[PDB]
Amino acid sequence: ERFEQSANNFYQQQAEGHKLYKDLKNFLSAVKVMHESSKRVSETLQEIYSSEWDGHEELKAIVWNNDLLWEDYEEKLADQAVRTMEIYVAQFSEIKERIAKRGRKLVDYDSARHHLEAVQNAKKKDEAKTAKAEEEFNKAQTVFEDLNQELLEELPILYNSRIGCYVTIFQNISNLRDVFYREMSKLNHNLYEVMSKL
Amino acid sequence: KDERFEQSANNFYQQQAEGHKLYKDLKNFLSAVKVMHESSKRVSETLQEIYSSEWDGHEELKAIVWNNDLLWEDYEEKLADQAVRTMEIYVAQFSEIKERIAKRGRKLVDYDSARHHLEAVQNAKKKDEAKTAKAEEEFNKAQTVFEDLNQELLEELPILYNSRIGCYVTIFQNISNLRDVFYREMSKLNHNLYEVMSKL
Repeated sequence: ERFEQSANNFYQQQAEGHKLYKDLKNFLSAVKVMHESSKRVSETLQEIYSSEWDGHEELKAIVWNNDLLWEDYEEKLADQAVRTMEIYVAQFSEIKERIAKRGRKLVDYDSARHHLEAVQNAKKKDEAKTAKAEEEFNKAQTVFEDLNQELLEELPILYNSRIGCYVTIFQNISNLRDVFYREMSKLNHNLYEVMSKL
Repeated sequence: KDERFEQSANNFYQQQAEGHKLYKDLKNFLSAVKVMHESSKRVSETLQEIYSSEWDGHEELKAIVWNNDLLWEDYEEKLADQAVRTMEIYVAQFSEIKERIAKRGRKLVDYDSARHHLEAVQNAKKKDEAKTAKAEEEFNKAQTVFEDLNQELLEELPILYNSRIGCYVTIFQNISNLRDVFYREMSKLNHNLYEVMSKL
């Protein structure tokens, strides 16, 4: 009951992180498509503009700086948004497995329970294998107490981390975009001036 | 003669291939804007879903996402009219031109055959005919028909060739002007977003 709804918490958390991660991944790669299409255009432009015409050199530098700006914007997005999501969502495969192993080690603890009520149900009916049962149950309890006690504190910590990570991620994007726009703005002006000189 | 023509025809073929290509990269560019638009919309919808109406900034976020969407849209409509359809009006002039040049090639074939079939008829091999004013009337007509047309094009092609410069200026100044507002509006929204997320 307490778990099943907490695990329930963790799954909605997983599905949500996974939808976000996917959306970010799509965005990155729309940035690459936007980059690509801008590179093609400035090359056609670089071609249709004669090397004799004034500003042909400044045109060369715009095409170049356009590119270094897309590349840099793309790279930083990949680190600061996509990779950060990947670090974040990796936590979910580890936990899915930790919950798989907690489902087992409690089946063991319960059978080493089942087995020690039927080795000790024997006052003088028991032989040698009596402390071997008590040692077993104790190893099955310590195994499950660690995994469950450590799992019981870890899930909610992880659930509560979700907002901080979304916040870090979206400020990182805004910072990158802020700079990218400002820089692109300068080049946009330079582009107009070069053209105005034909 | 058909050699100022050749250079003018060269020039035109460069211009036409240029316009076709720029036209394509401009259309492609607009696709990619739409792809960005889309991808951003999908990002902001997941963010809206995550963002609780029980939270401060929720309404402002609903406006960011909203205006964000009107910007992309406006920008797309305007790139369409000012860059893509501006090129469409421009490259479209190339149909008439290409059909007039293909037509001027036929008429120079009308010329070249006339020159041949006048020269057999006429040439002192003792079978002259009192009335081949008829090979004269035709092959007079062939040359005046081809020379006029050849002439027309020698006037049109440079006028049109040279106009490529204004088109390119126009189109890139349009885009540049458009980008200027778009970056500035996008910046504001990008800040609001930064602020709206830093309250969480």
